[PDB]
Amino acid sequence: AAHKTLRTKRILCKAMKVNRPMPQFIRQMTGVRHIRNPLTRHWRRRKMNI
Amino acid sequence: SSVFYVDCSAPVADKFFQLQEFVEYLQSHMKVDNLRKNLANKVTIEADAGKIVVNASVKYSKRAVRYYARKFLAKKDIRSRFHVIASGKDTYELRPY
Amino acid sequence: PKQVTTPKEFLALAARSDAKWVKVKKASDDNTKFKLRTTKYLYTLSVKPKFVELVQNSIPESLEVIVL
RNA sequence: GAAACUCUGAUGGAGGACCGUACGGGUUAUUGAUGUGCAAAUCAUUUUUCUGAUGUAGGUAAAGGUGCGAAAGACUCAUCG
RNA sequence: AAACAGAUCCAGAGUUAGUCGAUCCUAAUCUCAAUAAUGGGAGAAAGGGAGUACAGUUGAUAUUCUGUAACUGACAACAGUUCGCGGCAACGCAUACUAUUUUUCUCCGCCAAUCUUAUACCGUUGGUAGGGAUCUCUUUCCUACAUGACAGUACUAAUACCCAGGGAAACUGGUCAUCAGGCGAACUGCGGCGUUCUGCUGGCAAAACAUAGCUGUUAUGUCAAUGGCUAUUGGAUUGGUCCAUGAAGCGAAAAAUAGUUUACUGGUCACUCGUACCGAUAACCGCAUCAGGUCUUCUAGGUAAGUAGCCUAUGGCCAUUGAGGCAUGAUAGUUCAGGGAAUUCGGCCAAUUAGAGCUGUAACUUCGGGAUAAAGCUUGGCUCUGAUGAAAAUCAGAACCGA
Repeated sequence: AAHKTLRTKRILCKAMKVNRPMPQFIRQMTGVRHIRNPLTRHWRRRKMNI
Repeated sequence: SSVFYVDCSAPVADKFFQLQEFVEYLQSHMKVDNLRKNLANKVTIEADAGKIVVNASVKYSKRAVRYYARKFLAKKDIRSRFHVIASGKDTYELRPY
Repeated sequence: PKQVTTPKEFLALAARSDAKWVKVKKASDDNTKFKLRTTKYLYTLSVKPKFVELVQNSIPESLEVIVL
């Protein structure tokens, strides 16, 4: 960046909208506990390698 | 062949000052050819009516009159009360704030 | 933005059915500038205060005139 | 000065010339500091080079009994007889 | 360490283009196809490459948005002009299209010198606006004094090259330097032409900025003169160097030879994708907010030979746990009577030397070097004098002064 391609930009979009906390209502629905979002990361710690 | 004015109505009534002190200051502090007390047809200094009439035959700056005006205000401890600013061309004025 | 010397040539440029407005504007030395707008260019006309009064009358009636 | 030419001063700006800068390229010495490091090779002072057989970037070529090597068995992703 | 802070956590929000890039062309190089062929395609966000500037605005976007002013290309009809002339010449001025061939622009190494716009900086001359300073002194000190792309046509004056006349040894003209000339020099033309230059405008004060006053806007003002021995950048005029001679292609224009001919000037639209921020100083690579490493850009004043070291405006900052002690020791530093390598494997280390100007320089030598050889001296401050330049600079000389 800048000067990213479009299909590069498509991946970086999907990588940041997927990065969030898990919703509250799944724990209320299924009753499971201790499920983490796997595709959470931090930009500084883990690099994507894409 | 210039002439300059410095308007003092606001300063005279409110505090100290007085024209005979201010003219006597500018008699023996203003200087021409880098020398004090040499004013034989160089300038003349005056008052009239209820200003200061600085009448220069020799080439003489308006900004000289600013310098010796502002030096007087620090001497009397009337800094932070009035200050010298231009009303119009060939005039200064000592307004408050 | 070109300048135009002759007052006669200005009035040829005014009556083209290109021009959207003329702007009257006071200037230094007691002159004034008639700035004819065209689609491409902006034709200016410097004039003295002798022939200032006549030129405004000369301008076409239809064209809008914005004073400044 | 008979001549062939050769004395003085200026002009000129050649050279893998010289001194010397850097967030440049190298890495000599103190066998200094560090050695439970800032660092799986660093830091300080000193030292070498600085229009060139120069440095450097991107793209591109060469692949494991091969490659590449101003040659140390060097280097080929902290790995190399 | 602490924390209400944070590049942390949580919730929302943000990247606007016909002109900047990609897209298009080829380079090193790679890959298919045909041989009835003589190629096609890929390959550069530093090469080539048509075209944009200012001012304003947001909590984050701007050459992208808004305002204002340009410019380039493609596709349409339509209105008005026009059916080739000037100069002895260099050349000027209003003229088509298809094809073939030929040529040019695009277009090119490195180094050195001279001249000159723009920008920065320092200057002599003044000035006016505001602010800082004041026991005394300082007509002082600081800030400000500005105009974009784009379009025009004056005469000043340049150098390159060409043209007309001119017709050169008693050789003349010319550069910082080499040099130029009967294959036509000096020299004259209010020559020709290209590139730079000065002035005057348009853009343009309506904007922007600084003061003063009123509750959003009204006032004045942004001025006049003229140097750079300083630097960087663009350009011009040249030289030197090589057993080194320093891209291609798309594209564009021109010319010639055929053939077909009337031409020129003056509404609409411009697709696609990138655009935030960091760029090491905590945002990249080193497992990490690692004293490491990694390409480039704009580059102020003083001291000085300086893009050194040292100090300071603009800009950015206090990155760094605190409170109290100070013996010993480790480490980085100044200094040490007398001696001066006796220390030690070893002058390792540190000390001495040093810049500049004026003297003065040996053996040996491949005659170029050695050489800054070695070895001596002088250097401040203040008041002056003189020489060389255009020049506000630089060089030489003399007084007087005290640790």
